[PDB]
Amino acid sequence: MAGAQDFVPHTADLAELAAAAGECRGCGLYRDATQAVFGAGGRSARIMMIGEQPGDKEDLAGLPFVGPAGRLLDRALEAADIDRDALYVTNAVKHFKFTRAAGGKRRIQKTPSRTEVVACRPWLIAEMTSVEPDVVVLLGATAAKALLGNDFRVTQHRGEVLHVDDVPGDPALVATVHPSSLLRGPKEERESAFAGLVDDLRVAADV
Ligand code: SF4
Repeated sequence: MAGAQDFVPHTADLAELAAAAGECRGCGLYRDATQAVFGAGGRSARIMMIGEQPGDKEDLAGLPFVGPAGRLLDRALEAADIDRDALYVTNAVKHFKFTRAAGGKRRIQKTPSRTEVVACRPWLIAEMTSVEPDVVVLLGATAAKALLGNDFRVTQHRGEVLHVDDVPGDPALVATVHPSSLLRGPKEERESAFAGLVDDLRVAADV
């Protein structure tokens, strides 16, 4: 077995899966991170949302999407008329990957390698098989690539309803921008990008 696969227990119970992920050594990222950050939500959710990895705040909160990026996504979900009872939100990698600077106000997130994404993917498959979502929203390049291939380009397929035969349960897949990209740039570009994120979320909610 490769990566996290022998660390994943034979259960679909999300509490048991989350506990087991706390003991995962499927790649090196568990060493420096505070804790594993599993997904949040319930198995009745119809929409699954996948980001890249927990960030500085999530690493310590023990919860996904608790910082500025989470607040922007919340603003977008509200504008797309998506109830939070319908969501299961998680990340492609479950340990924060980072370095620090000397005068930074945060620990600096680093990009997971394809090896780490592939190593952690067993947790994502377990989450997908446990929740059985009707649609999976892929927030950013790392998450999209995790399920759609290392060559996939979000910018080229944003907001298209995709279906790949290798994904368990054949949910609809919708790739979109990662909310953290929307925190930067000119006001009108952020406003334009925010409306496009809402669009992609509305496509997913209409699956
Ligand atoms: S990032 Fe994923 S595969 Fe790597 S140790 Fe953490 S939970 Fe396991």
